[PDB]
Amino acid sequence: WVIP
Amino acid sequence: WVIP
Amino acid sequence: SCIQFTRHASDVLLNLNRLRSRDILTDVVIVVSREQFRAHKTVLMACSGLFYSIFTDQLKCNLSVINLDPEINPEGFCILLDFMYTSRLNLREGNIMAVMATAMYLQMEHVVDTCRKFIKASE
Amino acid sequence: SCIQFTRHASDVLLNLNRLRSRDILTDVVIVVSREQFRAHKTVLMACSGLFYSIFTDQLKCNLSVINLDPEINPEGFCILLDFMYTSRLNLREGNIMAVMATAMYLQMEHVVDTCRKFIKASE
Ligand SMILES: CSc1ncc(Cl)c(Nc2ccc3c(c2)CC(=O)N3)n1
Ligand SMILES: CSc1ncc(Cl)c(Nc2ccc3c(c2)CC(=O)N3)n1
Ligand SMILES: [Cl-]
Ligand SMILES: [Cl-]
Ligand SMILES: [Cl-]
Ligand SMILES: [Cl-]
Repeated sequence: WVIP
Repeated sequence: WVIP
Repeated sequence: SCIQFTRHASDVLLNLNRLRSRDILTDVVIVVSREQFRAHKTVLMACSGLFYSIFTDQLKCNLSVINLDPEINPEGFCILLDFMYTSRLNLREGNIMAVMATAMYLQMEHVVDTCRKFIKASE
Repeated sequence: SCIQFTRHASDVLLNLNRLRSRDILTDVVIVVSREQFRAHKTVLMACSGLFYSIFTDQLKCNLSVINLDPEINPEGFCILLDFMYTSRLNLREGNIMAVMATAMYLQMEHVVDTCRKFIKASE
C-alpha cells in the first residue's frame, strides 16, 4: 500500500 | 513497454 | 519472449470503472440493508473470495440480485466496491471497523491486512 | 486521502484471465475466419476502441456472436486477445505485420505504436  |  | 505494457492493467481497470459509472453492461445488483449497488459479476469475482464462490455456483451464477448479510454496513460496502474498481481505499478513523468487517466477509485479504495494521498503530 | 494497493489492477487482470481460461462467465464468441474465441465483453471493451463501439450499440450489445472482417488473421487476433488479458504481447518477426493490422482494426493504440516502432527499427 502507498500514498498515491 | 518493457522486457518483463 | 513477450514484451509487456506497464500501464495496461491500470488502463483496463480505469475503463471498467468508466463502464460502472455509466451503468454499461452491469449484470448484477448487490443489496446491502436496502441500499443497491450495480456492478459487473467478473470484477466482483476478481476482487472478492466471497463473490468468486457465489458466481461459480451453478445456481447463483444466474442470479441478477444478491442480498448480503444484514450485519453488512452499506457505507463499508460502497468504499470496498470503489476500491475494487480503482485500487484506492478511502480508509478513515470513522469507517475502519466497518471496512475491515466488510472486507473479512467479502474475503478481500489485502484490505483486511492494511486495516489490521492501521488499527494496531492506533492502540 | 485514499491509500492505494499497487498490485490491485494486475491481480484483477490475472483473475479475469483465470476466468477466461476456465470459460467462466464468458458472454461472447468472436469469430475470425471460422476460428472462435470466447471472451468477456467488458474486457474486450476495456482494451479495444472497436469492441467499445460495438458493445455500447443498443442492438449489438445483446449479440452473443460477433464476426470480424474476413481480412483479420486468427493468429493476430489470438495474440491480441492474450495481450488484453495479460499485458504481454508475443511480438515476433513472423507475426508483426498481422498483429499491427489487427491492432489497427481493433483500435488498440498502444499496440499499434510499439509495432510501428519495431518495424521502423528493422528498416
Ligand atoms: C483462487 S483462483 C481465482 N480465479 C479466478 C477468480 Cl475471479 C478468483 N478470485 C478470487 C478468489 C479468492 C480471493 C480473491 C479473488 C481476493 C481475495 O482476497 N481472495 N480466484
Ligand atoms: C474513451 S471512454 C471509454 N470508456 C470505457 C471503455 Cl470500456 C472504453 N474503452 C476503449 C475506448 C477506446 C480505446 C480503448 C478502449 C483502447 C484504445 O486504444 N482506444 N473507453
Ligand atoms: Cl434474480
Ligand atoms: Cl484485497
Ligand atoms: Cl447472437
Ligand atoms: Cl493497446
